[PDB]
Amino acid sequence: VIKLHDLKPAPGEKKAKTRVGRGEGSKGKTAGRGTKGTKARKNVPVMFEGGQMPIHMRLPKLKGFKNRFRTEYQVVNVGDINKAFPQGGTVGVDELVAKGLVRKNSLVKVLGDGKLTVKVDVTANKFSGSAREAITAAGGSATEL
Amino acid sequence: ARVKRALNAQKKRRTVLKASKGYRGQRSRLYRKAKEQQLHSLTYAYRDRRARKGEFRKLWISRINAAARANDITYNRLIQGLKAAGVEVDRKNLAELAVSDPAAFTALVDVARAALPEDVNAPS
Amino acid sequence: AALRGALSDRARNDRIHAVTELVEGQTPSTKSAKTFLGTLTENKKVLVVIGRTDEVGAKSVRNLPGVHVISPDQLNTYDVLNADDVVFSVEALNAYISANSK
Amino acid sequence: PKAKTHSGASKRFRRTGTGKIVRQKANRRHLLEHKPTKRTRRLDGRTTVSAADNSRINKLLNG
RNA sequence: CGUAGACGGUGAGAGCCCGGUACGUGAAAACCCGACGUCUGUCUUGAUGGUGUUCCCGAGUAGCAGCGGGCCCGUGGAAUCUGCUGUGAAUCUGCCGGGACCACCCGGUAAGCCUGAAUACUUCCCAGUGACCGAUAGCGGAUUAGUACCGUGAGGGAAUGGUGAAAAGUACCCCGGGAGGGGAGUGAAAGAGUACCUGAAACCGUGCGCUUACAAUCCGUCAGAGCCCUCGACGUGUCGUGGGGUGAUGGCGUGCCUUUUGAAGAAUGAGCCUGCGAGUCAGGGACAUGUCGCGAGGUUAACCCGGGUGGGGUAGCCGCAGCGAAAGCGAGUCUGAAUAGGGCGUAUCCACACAAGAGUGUGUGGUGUAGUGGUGUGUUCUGGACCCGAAGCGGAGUGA
RNA sequence: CUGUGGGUAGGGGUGAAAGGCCAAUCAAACUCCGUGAUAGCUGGUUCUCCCCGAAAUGCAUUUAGGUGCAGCGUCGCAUG
RNA sequence: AAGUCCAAGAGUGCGGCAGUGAGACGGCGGGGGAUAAGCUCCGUGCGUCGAGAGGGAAACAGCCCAGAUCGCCGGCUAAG
RNA sequence: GGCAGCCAACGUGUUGGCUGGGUAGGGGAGCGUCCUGCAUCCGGUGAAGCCGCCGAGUGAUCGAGUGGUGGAGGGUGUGG
Ligand SMILES: [Mg+2]
Ligand SMILES: [Mg+2]
Ligand SMILES: [Mg+2]
Ligand SMILES: [Mg+2]
Ligand SMILES: [Mg+2]
Ligand SMILES: [Mg+2]
Ligand SMILES: [Mg+2]
Ligand SMILES: [Mg+2]
Ligand SMILES: [Mg+2]
Ligand SMILES: [Mg+2]
Ligand SMILES: [Mg+2]
Ligand SMILES: [Mg+2]
Ligand SMILES: [Mg+2]
Ligand SMILES: [Mg+2]
Ligand SMILES: [Mg+2]
Ligand SMILES: [Mg+2]
Ligand SMILES: [Mg+2]
Ligand SMILES: [Mg+2]
Ligand SMILES: [Mg+2]
Ligand SMILES: [Mg+2]
Ligand SMILES: [Mg+2]
Ligand SMILES: [Mg+2]
Ligand SMILES: [Mg+2]
Ligand SMILES: [Mg+2]
Ligand SMILES: [Mg+2]
Ligand SMILES: [Mg+2]
Ligand SMILES: [Mg+2]
Ligand SMILES: [Mg+2]
Ligand SMILES: [Mg+2]
Ligand SMILES: [Mg+2]
Ligand SMILES: [Mg+2]
Ligand SMILES: [Mg+2]
Ligand SMILES: [Mg+2]
Ligand SMILES: [Mg+2]
Ligand SMILES: [Mg+2]
Ligand SMILES: [Mg+2]
Ligand SMILES: [Mg+2]
Ligand SMILES: [Mg+2]
Ligand SMILES: [Mg+2]
Ligand SMILES: [Mg+2]
Ligand SMILES: [Mg+2]
Ligand SMILES: [Mg+2]
Ligand SMILES: [Mg+2]
Ligand SMILES: [Mg+2]
Ligand SMILES: [Mg+2]
Ligand SMILES: [Mg+2]
Ligand SMILES: [Mg+2]
Ligand SMILES: [Mg+2]
Ligand SMILES: [Mg+2]
Ligand SMILES: [Mg+2]
Ligand SMILES: [Mg+2]
Ligand SMILES: [Mg+2]
Ligand SMILES: [Mg+2]
Ligand SMILES: [Mg+2]
Ligand SMILES: [Mg+2]
Ligand SMILES: [Mg+2]
Ligand SMILES: [Mg+2]
Ligand SMILES: [Mg+2]
Ligand SMILES: [Mg+2]
Repeated sequence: VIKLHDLKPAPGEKKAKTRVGRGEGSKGKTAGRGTKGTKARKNVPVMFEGGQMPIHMRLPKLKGFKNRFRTEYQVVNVGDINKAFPQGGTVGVDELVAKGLVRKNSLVKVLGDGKLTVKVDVTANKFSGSAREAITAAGGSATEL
Repeated sequence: ARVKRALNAQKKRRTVLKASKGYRGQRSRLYRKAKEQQLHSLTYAYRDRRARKGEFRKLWISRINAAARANDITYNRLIQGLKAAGVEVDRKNLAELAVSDPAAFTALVDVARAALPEDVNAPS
Repeated sequence: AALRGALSDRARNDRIHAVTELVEGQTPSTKSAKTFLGTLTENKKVLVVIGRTDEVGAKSVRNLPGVHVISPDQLNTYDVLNADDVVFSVEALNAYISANSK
Repeated sequence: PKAKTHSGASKRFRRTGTGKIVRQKANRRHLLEHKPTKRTRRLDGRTTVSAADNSRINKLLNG
């Protein structure tokens, strides 16, 4: 019978903490900081480079702008549709969400990467060209909502 | 969990002060001063355990030399002759023979001198 | 999973018992419960799992030194592993099985 | 408190699909008349950050 | 015995000795919460169409302009909100918002007022809790404590707990002016005597053993005569597989720390002991690395319900497709006139063709892709951020 | 000259002017608070053993007794 | 092409954690200085010290010999 | 003759080869202190603390080995 005193952490789970400044037999005296200078008593900011124009200032800003109104799509490849629906069937957004192929509230576009061997009626917000071809050529329908 | 230091702290103090019995003045009485001397004392002891081997050999050699020269042979020729005769007695026991049994030492000197080359100062 | 592991360890060692009631009627009696628990287990620490409503059973065992009383919805690894034996009211055992296995 | 990302670094560096940190090159903003097109071409486009600078830039981007 | 085995106390570990505890029970009066009346209001004719260049719909207001304030927004293309100073409208075709502005649609109806709950806090009172402190700690304050004391003043600001179960606190005698002590008593103990539990160290004595007044000593170390003590066997002392104390004399030998190219250094710090005094903690923070759960999925936040550590809670978050300034396209995409060449991307490998020996590439097939949530550790971020230390800078007061 | 009583207060007072004096403190009083001010500077940082083990160079720097990156250490993984 | 190869505890790449960025003297090749300095500034798969105890150099970080895992009242040598 | 690290060789932990000066510094493994979950044991027939003796471990240190003092708590194992 297992009791409370039988409960042990897993091998390698717990590591003893390092306690600096506790004698010369360990990390004593300077506690790993060496001697004198800024670093003996404080940390140096990551942005600082000694006065030289920092990397994050001498390089140009990346070109362009971000479109506030961008519509981004969650994507499913038809090769995933094969594995998730071996029987084929009707595959709407609800079916893709239940099958773990897309996140639940998202706009879905279907893409052509995988091979499609199964007849599928696919309903999604958008299709790639190659997705159109694979859905139709296996004898299925591609309806965009 | 506030921890008082005395229980743990006193242990090393008692050890050091026990080891420093017989020292003079502050070195027997005060932990900090006794600790300092203990550093030297154990350094000296380590060094002298090494040096002791040379010091005893020095003593044995001196005693062997006196007994050899009382038998009309120098130390260096005695050691040469004993090597040539193949006598493997070391200097600790050679000195004990020189003190405790002069007759046995004399017999060893005769063996050594016989095994010496005819002309010690000749090539080869 | 930790709770299931703890309960499985007791079950394999036959340390799980089931009972209709700790005492008969509507009057708490520590003497009755002590005798009855003595018939079930002779070990010192016992976890008694009773439904919320069974005040008379809870009160009857409450004062016994090694006995700990818990409702089945509050069942937890620490109290199971601390006990030598787990004693379930039938209602509490069924309630635990139902809430989990359904 | 949440770690704050460095504003200027996040405007100058980008991550690729595999996590490589990329940047644009300096010396292409002005004074272009005397610069041959071969020089301006070499300076065009993006480039992977040097291994020496990777660790600091990662820290600035992550927080 | 137990619906009571909470926690204390009592001459040492008490469910059954005591206060209590579980559980029950109780209020004259005052106060507080109700319910019920009185009492006070209020209402009692409403539905239903038509009709119109009719009237009304919150004015020094909105708007506008100048200078400001505040909004993610530091004057910016700067909307919305708002102060002061000018100027100053319309009553529904009205007017104000939908980030300059205009048009069109949509939303709303400014310049009148009131409004419970969910939220914040605890001087004070009641009941409890602690992998909180235990007398240099914890409040400054267990002791007359904001006292003594310091300062003209604002203001600063301490130190001091333990006899014993019970005071049974030592009658009486002796030395002494007392103080203090010695007998005698009390007590289990005065090796508990109001200087009081335990009673460490520095520091100061007395006694005994060895040693030391011809010697140049970082004070010790390794050899070591002599003496003293002790444990064995033997015999009168003498030797041993011995053990201690002291130590004539010989060799060797330049404190510790900090900081320095280099310090015994005549560089810094330390009179001595005891006690105290420095990498800590918070956050679904960041990177990495252990470990555990689940796994193409992992996980909940707030919150809800349990006297708990348990159950519930899908909003989110992180993986799952990339490329591109972006529109966008998508296992590709961007650049470009290129079916050109590059960039980035298509987990990783294996076999087979087809082109290249210009670095090998391009197609078919297979093999399949690992993340995420706890938690240990290292580093890091924002905070005092390992600890101590300025000269000085503000705000509000106190002083001739 | 002096008693008594009174008035002027901190970037302010007062000064037959010395930056004198303003409660033993004055080239800007004292007290509390912001506050554990900030110090690229000085000091300090406490138990043990086992394995490995540097640097005092280069470049840049309102930089030269500071710091960033590289060089040189160590631990892990990979490649042998 | 071989050697070393129960390892130099070697190289190379990536990642965690550093420290260091005041050097000294000696040999050899040089600048500055008066072919002065225990001077100063460079070079050197040069050395030692730094961070190295032991032996030698009377004493004597930087020269000569030699790299201390511990014990021994064994033996042989190095510089001298 | 004892200890240790790396590696090899086999075995259900021993044998062998090589290696073990070290500051800044990295990594690994431990000693002692207090408070606690659980499990056990000792204590007015004398706990802790303190002073000794006689001994012990490679180190921090240890003694559920024992005298003295003392008067109420303490030890051990495994976790936090
Ligand atoms: Mg922690
Ligand atoms: Mg150190
Ligand atoms: Mg120190
Ligand atoms: Mg220092
Ligand atoms: Mg320095
Ligand atoms: Mg430094
Ligand atoms: Mg910052
Ligand atoms: Mg020798
Ligand atoms: Mg341009
Ligand atoms: Mg051009
Ligand atoms: Mg009790
Ligand atoms: Mg209106
Ligand atoms: Mg503004
Ligand atoms: Mg508008
Ligand atoms: Mg109001
Ligand atoms: Mg005390
Ligand atoms: Mg106090
Ligand atoms: Mg004053
Ligand atoms: Mg006064
Ligand atoms: Mg007593
Ligand atoms: Mg006293
Ligand atoms: Mg006392
Ligand atoms: Mg004399
Ligand atoms: Mg002399
Ligand atoms: Mg000498
Ligand atoms: Mg100097
Ligand atoms: Mg140094
Ligand atoms: Mg000095
Ligand atoms: Mg001196
Ligand atoms: Mg100085
Ligand atoms: Mg001094
Ligand atoms: Mg200023
Ligand atoms: Mg001030
Ligand atoms: Mg006044
Ligand atoms: Mg006056
Ligand atoms: Mg003047
Ligand atoms: Mg004055
Ligand atoms: Mg000033
Ligand atoms: Mg502040
Ligand atoms: Mg400071
Ligand atoms: Mg080494
Ligand atoms: Mg500059
Ligand atoms: Mg660096
Ligand atoms: Mg420098
Ligand atoms: Mg330099
Ligand atoms: Mg140099
Ligand atoms: Mg020089
Ligand atoms: Mg060296
Ligand atoms: Mg030397
Ligand atoms: Mg010889
Ligand atoms: Mg020679
Ligand atoms: Mg071995
Ligand atoms: Mg070593
Ligand atoms: Mg060695
Ligand atoms: Mg170190
Ligand atoms: Mg202990
Ligand atoms: Mg007694
Ligand atoms: Mg205790
Ligand atoms: Mg622990």
